Amino acid sequence: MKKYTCTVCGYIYNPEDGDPDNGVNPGTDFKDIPDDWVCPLCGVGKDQFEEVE
Amino acid sequence: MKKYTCTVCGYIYNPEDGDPDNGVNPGTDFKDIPDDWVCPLCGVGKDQFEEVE
Amino acid sequence: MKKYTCTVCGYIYNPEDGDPDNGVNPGTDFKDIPDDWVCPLCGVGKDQFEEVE
Ligand SMILES: [Fe+3]
Ligand SMILES: [Fe+3]
Ligand SMILES: [Fe+3]
Repeated sequence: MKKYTCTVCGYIYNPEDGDPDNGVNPGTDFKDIPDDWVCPLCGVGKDQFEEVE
Repeated sequence: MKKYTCTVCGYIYNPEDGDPDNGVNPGTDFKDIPDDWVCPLCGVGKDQFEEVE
Repeated sequence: MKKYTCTVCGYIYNPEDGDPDNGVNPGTDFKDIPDDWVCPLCGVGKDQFEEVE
């Protein structure tokens, strides 16, 4: 599964790690993250993220 | 996947659209919506919804 | 699917029942519960739960 980066602040979503404190378990692909989740560091939505190719 | 209607207000849950602002992604069948979700328009629970046949 | 017990208070998570009022639908295995869920009775996190063998 691919990493995604927050293009506003640089946070990297790593699917192996998830974002458990916000209910995103390890192993969650970015597309499957609920669409109301926000960047943990900066608070922006998923639409400011981009895949890391 | 089937549409569901809120029998209190008439809102239609369309699985192709989801309810992303409340964390329900496009492609979520109604049964899989977390059971604490409420109608976005009127605030009632899932138990007031019915399948659109 | 296995039951899990809250080792702090004794609450039993039964996957057939879920915890619907907190968005955990019936049929959710414990591992798949979002990692920010807490014991409904006592408020502690998943890390204080143990499988019932
Ligand atoms: Fe960010
Ligand atoms: Fe409604
Ligand atoms: Fe407990």
